[PDB]
Amino acid sequence: PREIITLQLGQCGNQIGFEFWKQLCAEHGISPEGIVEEFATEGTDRKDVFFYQADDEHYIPRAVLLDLEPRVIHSILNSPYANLYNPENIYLSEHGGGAGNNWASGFSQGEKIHEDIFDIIDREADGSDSLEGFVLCHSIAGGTGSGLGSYLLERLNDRYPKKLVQTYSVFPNQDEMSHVVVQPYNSLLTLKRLTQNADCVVVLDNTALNRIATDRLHIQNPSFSQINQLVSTIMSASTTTLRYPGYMNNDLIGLIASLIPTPRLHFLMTGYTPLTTDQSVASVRKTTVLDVMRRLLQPKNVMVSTGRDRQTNHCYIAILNIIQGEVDPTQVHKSLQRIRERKLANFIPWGPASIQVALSRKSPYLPSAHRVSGLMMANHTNISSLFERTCRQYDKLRKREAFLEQFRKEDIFKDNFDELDNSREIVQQLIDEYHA
Amino acid sequence: PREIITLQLGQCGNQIGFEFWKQLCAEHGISPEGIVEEFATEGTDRKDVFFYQADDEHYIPRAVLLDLEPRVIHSILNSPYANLYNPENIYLSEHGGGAGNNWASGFSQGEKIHEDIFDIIDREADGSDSLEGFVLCHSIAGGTGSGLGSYLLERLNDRYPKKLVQTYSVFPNQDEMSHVVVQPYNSLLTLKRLTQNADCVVVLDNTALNRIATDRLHIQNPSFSQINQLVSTIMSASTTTLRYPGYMNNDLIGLIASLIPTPRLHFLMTGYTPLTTDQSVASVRKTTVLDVMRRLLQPKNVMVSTGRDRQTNHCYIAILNIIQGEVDPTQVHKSLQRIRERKLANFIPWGPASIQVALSRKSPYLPSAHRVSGLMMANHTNISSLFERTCRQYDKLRKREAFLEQFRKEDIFKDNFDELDNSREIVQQLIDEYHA
Amino acid sequence: LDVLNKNYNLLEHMQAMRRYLLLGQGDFIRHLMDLLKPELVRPATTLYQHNLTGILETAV
Amino acid sequence: FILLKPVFHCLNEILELCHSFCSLVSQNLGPLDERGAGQLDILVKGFSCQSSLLFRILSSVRNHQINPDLAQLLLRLDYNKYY
Repeated sequence: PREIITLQLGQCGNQIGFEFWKQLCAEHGISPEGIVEEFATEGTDRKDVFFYQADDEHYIPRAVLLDLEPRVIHSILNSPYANLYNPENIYLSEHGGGAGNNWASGFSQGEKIHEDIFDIIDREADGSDSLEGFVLCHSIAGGTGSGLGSYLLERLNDRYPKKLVQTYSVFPNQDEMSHVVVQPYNSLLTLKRLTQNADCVVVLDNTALNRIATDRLHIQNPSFSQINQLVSTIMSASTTTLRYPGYMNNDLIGLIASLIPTPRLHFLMTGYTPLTTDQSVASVRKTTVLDVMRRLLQPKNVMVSTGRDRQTNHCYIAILNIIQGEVDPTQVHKSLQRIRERKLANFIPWGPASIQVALSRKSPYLPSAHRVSGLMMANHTNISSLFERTCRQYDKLRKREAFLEQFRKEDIFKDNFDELDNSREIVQQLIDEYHA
Repeated sequence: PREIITLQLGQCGNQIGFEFWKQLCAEHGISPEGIVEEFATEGTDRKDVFFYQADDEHYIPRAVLLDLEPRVIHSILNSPYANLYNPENIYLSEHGGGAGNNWASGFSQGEKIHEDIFDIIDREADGSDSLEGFVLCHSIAGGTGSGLGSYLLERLNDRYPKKLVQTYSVFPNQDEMSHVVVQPYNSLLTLKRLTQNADCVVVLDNTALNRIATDRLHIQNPSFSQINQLVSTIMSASTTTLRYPGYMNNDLIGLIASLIPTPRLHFLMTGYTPLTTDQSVASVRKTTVLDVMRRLLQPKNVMVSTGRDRQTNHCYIAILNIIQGEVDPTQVHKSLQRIRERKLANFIPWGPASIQVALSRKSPYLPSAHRVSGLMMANHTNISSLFERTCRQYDKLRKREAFLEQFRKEDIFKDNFDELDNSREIVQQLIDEYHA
Repeated sequence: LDVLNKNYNLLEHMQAMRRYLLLGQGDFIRHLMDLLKPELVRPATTLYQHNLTGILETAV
Repeated sequence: FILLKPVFHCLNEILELCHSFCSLVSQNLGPLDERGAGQLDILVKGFSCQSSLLFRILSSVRNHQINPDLAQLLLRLDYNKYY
């Protein structure tokens, strides 16, 4: 019916998808090894849209996880949520990889394991006779997720041409350049494949993570154990129309169709306010829907590093405001009434704009059926500031003679560096041209 | 009444029929040396249709087992199920054979033991005054089952002309050609006798066995001890209308009459889904009949190596879908309602098609009266892909000068190789011509 | 109002008709309308009804 | 019983007309005889006298104010016939 195959790949893409499947059992009322609660069918009306359909009421995840590093998968099998995963769909015990840290490693390893990489991931494709598409849950940081992920964006474009492609890709961190220095090279090589060899992306910045991780979360030493908490909730938040019973844009080709203006303009800004557990003691007094979307357009919950004074000459075109759970829908048109009076979104002068709001009932659970949740999927034309940030860090590195002799020994014979530079400037010029 | 004599023959045909008789005692509620349970007559309403009729409530099997190799029969008498077999119907102790590995060995040994091979197997023929027919439970692999089995397909065609002939023959393995190399020669010589000297066959591929033997069975080293488990269940599944009390097509000349379009087009595709023991813990919640036949026409349970992209120009003509045991027959017409909406079977444009469904109650046993079972007997015109596979491996071997001097020393004086080639192409041309 | 709740579920059918005629829950109708389109593209014949009854039954 | 006069007369006319297909085939080497094809020519009319009379009831099944259990069964064999 609407079966999606997630493509978890890389050192960071496997960990953000590990707790994504772990989030799904707590809201479906199911255990990874059994069914102890009856809340799975009376409370939740649809479960076989991301999981594989049941053979013994055991909803297998439709997931594949490949990585060169064996460290990310050795921290999985000792956890009690790995018995839900199957040891025959992806790998058996003692799976390995390369050495290995290179963008050209996984780019060259795709055609030597070409027979095996297109054998076991295609067995899940013909399980349903109407496949939705493929989401590449991969990473941009490092050479593991960026090297091999650029290969599958090409060969799955023609072997599966009538399928939706859209990824939840995480952006790397640009604070210092000591541990990694190959960061401007492997990022722009995948970013070219994300626009012409891929339809849509969902950007997730790393410098904007610790802006939120010290905002309300109150940590002193930033660890990697907090990167899975902001990411796994908004992943399950994006499929609330798709997993839980909704009516309009209840498919993944429903939501993405109403937000993309044009190809190579698909970078969607994400926002998510409620992350604090001591808000729970004051939501008993009928906290309404009239105050939760006034702060979405206000740049506080954003996960995109952008300029603060660059929003006057940029214009919103498509903005999504997803409320979940208890909505009190007699005032949801009242919340959309107050949008035109502030004009917090700059509107495009050539065409109409749209503020789309939708709702779906959440899990039968006490932290879910009590507190209001707001998921934002914006589309603003100030996203070229990240593309100006990555390009200015790209041409400055090529004048310092950095990784021009250390990178072209394997499988690179011609200069494909300006092939990425002009196509990035094509994106940056067509964005500002789009508001005439 | 409806007595069938099974002709178990060869190295592989004797082992697949050994556990076929061993399967029948566990479902009849009987022991091979005694009668300890009263479930044989109150639960099962008919038992004397494959067994010989009782003299002391000892249901003798109507079976004969000849082979050149004494190794297959020396692994029988130490098992406690051999006392049900008789040491006077076939052979006494210390029976032997040839040396021996040749198709021309058993083809020449049929007329030197011609007096003894038509003496003791005819004593079981006049036990019932209305004989059903003969099933040749023989093999195609090797020269033992293929050499002698081609002789009895000729001399039993005129000595018993009014009897049904139909075989459950197993196809050999075509993975490498090191241990055996005589595989294209002895297979096509028997395949000519299976079309004009035989009415119907039931094909059983070997390369499709290990496709299923690693699908859900989870083995690492493929042994011969697993080849008897997929075969013995579908043999007893095919006679559920014949052994257990049914109404329509309750004879072996009932089932085969409603599926064969024409002579030399009789190769029936087989399918059987339920082979897993941990499905038992979730069949307690009324698992229905509406989901078990949606996966039969879906090419997952098939035992025939065929092309995946060759089903659009080929058309189904006859498809059998046998449900067993608990059926819940108030929704069995509901399962056949959903067949026309998908059109998963391509229908012939010249004439009508037929989806025949039938039911019979299973054995009074706990793994049998709880779990739904689906037996498929298809007939699709993509079966020429195996005939194109065997013929392309046949003419390529004759240009390499392989077994043209090593095969014509004994009892072969003329070239009968193109006598098998044209008759095989007659089958392959009349199949594609059959849909006008 | 108690005899319907024990036997007939009268106002439960008030909610159940909203999921099909008012199209409350879309997954019942979208998995319908996906399969239902290869039949609606051709003109209707006298052979129309017999596969429409179980293109419903594979959708439900 | 499906219908009193026509369908029971249509159904017993089916079983009579294939009963002479028994007694036609039952000769020694049937399809090579002149009487094998001569007796046949009446039966190739009477077999399509029965499918077309089965076709006449299906128009009374579609244009329907008669009986639902009559219509559900006779169409069930009919999509098992025409498909």
